[PDB]
Amino acid sequence: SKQLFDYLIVIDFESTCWNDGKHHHSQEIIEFPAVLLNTSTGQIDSEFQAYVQPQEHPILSEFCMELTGIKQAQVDEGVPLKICLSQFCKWIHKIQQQKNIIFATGISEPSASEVKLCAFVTWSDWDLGVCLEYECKRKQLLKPVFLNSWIDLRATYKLFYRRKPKGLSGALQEVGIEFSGREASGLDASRNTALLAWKMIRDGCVMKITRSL
Amino acid sequence: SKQLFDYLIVIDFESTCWNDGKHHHSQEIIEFPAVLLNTSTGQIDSEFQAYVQPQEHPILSEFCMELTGIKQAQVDEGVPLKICLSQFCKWIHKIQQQKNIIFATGISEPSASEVKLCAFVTWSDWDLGVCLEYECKRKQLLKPVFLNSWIDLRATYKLFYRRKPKGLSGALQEVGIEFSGREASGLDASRNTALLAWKMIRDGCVMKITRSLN
Ligand SMILES: Nc1ncnc2c1ncn2[C@@H]1O[C@H](COP(=O)(O)O)[C@@H](O)[C@H]1O
Ligand SMILES: [Mn+2]
Repeated sequence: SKQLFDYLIVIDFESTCWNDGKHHHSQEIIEFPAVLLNTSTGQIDSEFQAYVQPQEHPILSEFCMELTGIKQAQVDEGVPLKICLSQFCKWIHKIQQQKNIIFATGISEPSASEVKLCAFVTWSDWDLGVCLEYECKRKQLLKPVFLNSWIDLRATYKLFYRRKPKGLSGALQEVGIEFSGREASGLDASRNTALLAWKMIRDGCVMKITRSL
Repeated sequence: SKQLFDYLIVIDFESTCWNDGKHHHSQEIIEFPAVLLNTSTGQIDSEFQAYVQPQEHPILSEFCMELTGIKQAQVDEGVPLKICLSQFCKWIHKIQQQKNIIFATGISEPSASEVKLCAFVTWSDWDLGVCLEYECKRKQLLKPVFLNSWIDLRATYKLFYRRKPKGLSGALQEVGIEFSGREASGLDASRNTALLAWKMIRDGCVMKITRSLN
């Protein structure tokens, strides 16, 4: 089948988290990874990664550092979220000078010309729908407008294969991709989600937008 | 100091929750509590509480029942969110007939009216800004329009005392208010949040609106 988007940008945020009985409502991004997937060659053409220095809870709990694999010295070495969106936009602008990529709000037909369509792919509506949305509203930051529509890969998986997977790891195993060990985080989790997305593309899945704000 | 609002309605929603890493599910309100605080006498003149039956994930996780203290028999005995918003509006309408309450930021006529102004008070912008907002848009429910502006008591606390509190429990402790038992949730967290507001009122804090959505 012919794909609608010529590129996919896969994002899997890591955030502050605790397991200690207390009542936490807000979470802060601590890692911003993204991989540019080529939906016709299956290769990763570019990558972005930044460590976000949390402001509201600057000290990572032991549970968080164990779960995400991020060490305190890395978020201490990182930039605040506002500077992180700036670097992410410069990266988005760089792959546009290189790949001639545009973000369109409602595509009905694939490109037949020199332009290349692109969309963001997440494993859930949590990254761009809850995490970055509430934090941008809470910190009153200017959120890039192209991050308001994305592809929920989990919903796409549930409908293309007609089965509920046991997480992102369970999804990879059910299609023959067997990986063992600790749960991957950050950029490594983004690469694995892109590996899943590319496998679904080869199986005949047409990636379409699932959420709009 | 003279207060702007004669009554405050304090809300502390409880919702389904999990703590298991990159496994994010949708969350649904499971308790809708509210206490009517009298900002001149410091007393609670009325209370509202309802247990909400979650539809997308009806079975409370062990982590959720541990954190909130809410048992499964209570949410199975409760009503869905749509019916709960209906009951909450009936309560708001009852306390307006009773207390002569309107929800308005200011009276423009000179004081020829015994009418009483009211505002909603929550700990952080999460209750009415994230919890009830995102769930109403996802379930395509009609959210009461008076729930679009509220007082963020934590922001009011950070500015009135010039210190960052470690949650509602940490905030109450710094002013001497010590409670025993498990971390309060739902109606008990609503009563204690109203106690904090009354402490701030007695210390001379004028409660103002902090967040608006309309
Ligand atoms: N540590 C936490 N992890 C995940 N969710 C939480 C945590 N603490 C509180 N919540 C959620 O926040 C809601 C409100 O709790 P409270 O802050 O006590 O009013 C709870 O019902 C949970 O859904
Ligand atoms: Mn709360």
